Amino acid sequence: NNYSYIDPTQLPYDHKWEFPRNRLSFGKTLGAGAFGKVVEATAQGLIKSDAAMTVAVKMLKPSAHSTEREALMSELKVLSYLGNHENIVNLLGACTHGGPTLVITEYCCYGDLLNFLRRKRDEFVPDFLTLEHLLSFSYQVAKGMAFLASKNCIHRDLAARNILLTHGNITKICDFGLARDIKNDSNYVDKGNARLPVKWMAPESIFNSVYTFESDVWSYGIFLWELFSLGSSPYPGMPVDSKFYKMIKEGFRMSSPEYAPAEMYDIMKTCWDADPDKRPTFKQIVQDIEKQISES
Ligand SMILES: Cn1cc(-c2cc3c(N4CCN(c5ncc([C@@](C)(N)c6ccc(F)cc6)cn5)CC4)ncnn3c2)cn1
Repeated sequence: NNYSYIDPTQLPYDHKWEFPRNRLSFGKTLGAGAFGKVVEATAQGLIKSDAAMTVAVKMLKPSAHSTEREALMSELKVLSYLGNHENIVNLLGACTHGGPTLVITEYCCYGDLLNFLRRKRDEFVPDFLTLEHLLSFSYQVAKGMAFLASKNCIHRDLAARNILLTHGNITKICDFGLARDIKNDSNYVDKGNARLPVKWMAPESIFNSVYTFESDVWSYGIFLWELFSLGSSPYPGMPVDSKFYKMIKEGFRMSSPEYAPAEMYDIMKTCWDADPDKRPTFKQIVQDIEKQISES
């Protein structure tokens, strides 16, 4: 074993990220859960010494178990190893002393795509949301995940609620709390006992707790359905129950959403192949959508 995969979570925290927490002023809460929250904040002198900048800050509550603190640090280390990409919510800094650990990321001023699509739903036509916008969002998300996959990382919670929108109609993948580097094993088996995004999950993830590059692609197919339905909930009217799992196992798939081009529903159908090996890669999806964009 003289050659090994470098586990990014085993690498030392790089203090190049460190930022004084008293230069942050917290604002509105952007998301919250049992373990912690993400808040809007002003960062004084973060990039330029004399300028204030709006950021998002991720934090655990003081009651958070030791397991949660290490997990937030592991997320920080994954983001540090991944590096910058246009289509992810990038790491900007961290506060690792003087209080609870804070992870400072880019702030996306339009919020999550799911809520955005639901707002623009009434005024959509194929500042009006158009089909060109939807194709762009599909392309940008595929580019972001191709980047993640090229770094041997899986996200494991891809969904329109975890895609954010910023200036210039740029979409960024967010929430890397469950992202894993799967270099060594080519998959990840989840040993946890958390609430899971069942309607976005590949059947092998539901039934065998197996997560792979191919299960991220399944979720991307679901995301496309959210996108071209302008934010409808997946499997409308179907609760998550015995019948849901049975139908998924037997091959039931959502039909084409109202505004999806035939070539985009073709992508979703392949993303939802019961055989993971028959699903496209994100690199293939990027190329496919690139062709569709250039044909207007
Ligand atoms: C109305 N509006 C909204 C935005 C907006 C929203 C974000 C954003 N997000 C916020 C949501 N997210 C998020 N919420 C909760 C968790 C937790 C609960 N699971 C969690 C928290 C801390 C922790 F230690 C462990 C888990 C995780 N993540 C992140 C993405 N990031 C950037 N800009 N931005 C801009 C803009 N207008």
